[PDB]
Amino acid sequence: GSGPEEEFGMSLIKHNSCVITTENGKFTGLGVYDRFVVVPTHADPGKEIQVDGITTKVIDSYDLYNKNGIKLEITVLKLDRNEKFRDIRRYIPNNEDDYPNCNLALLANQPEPTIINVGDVVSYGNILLSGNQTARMLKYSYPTKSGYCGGVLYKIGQVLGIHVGGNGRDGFSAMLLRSYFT
Ligand SMILES: Oc1cc(-c2ccccc2)nc2ccccc12
Repeated sequence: GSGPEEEFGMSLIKHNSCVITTENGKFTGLGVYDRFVVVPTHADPGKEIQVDGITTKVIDSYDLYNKNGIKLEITVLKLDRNEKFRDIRRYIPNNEDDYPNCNLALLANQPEPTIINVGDVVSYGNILLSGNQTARMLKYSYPTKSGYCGGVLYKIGQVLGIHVGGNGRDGFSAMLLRSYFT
């Protein structure tokens, strides 16, 4: 920027993100409201986790699912925090959409907080090996790494997804909708 779309991302990292450590590694977490943090399901959190290096007891844990009952691959954790997150629910869209020129906000496994321009983002159907109960993720062409896991997909005034997967060429985010949190 620097740059309203970087300032936005940087402030989001600063005030709402954390590094969640589990037996599976380090993931970026996003505090949404109250003491709820969203983290990739693959982090596979125990009864206790580490938040920015500090052992925290997870009270409740909720796997998120779409309209057709397919797991999003993000889970919501109720933490033992101080403390309360500034409610960012208003930046989360209500419905699916495609989004031109998005960024990715990364904290975990990075030297310092990082903003990556991932380019244009399109919804893409999950590929199913059984049935036709569809699910979408937000896809982008960018060689993402497994260390980006948990990263926040955003644009100014919009918190759009959580980075959860990739194949070397494309990255994929779990599509965030406000109704998952209200
Ligand atoms: O963005 C990602 C990319 C890859 C990945 C997979 C195969 C080759 C190169 C990179 N693997 C990932 C694993 C977990 C979370 C995110 C990931």
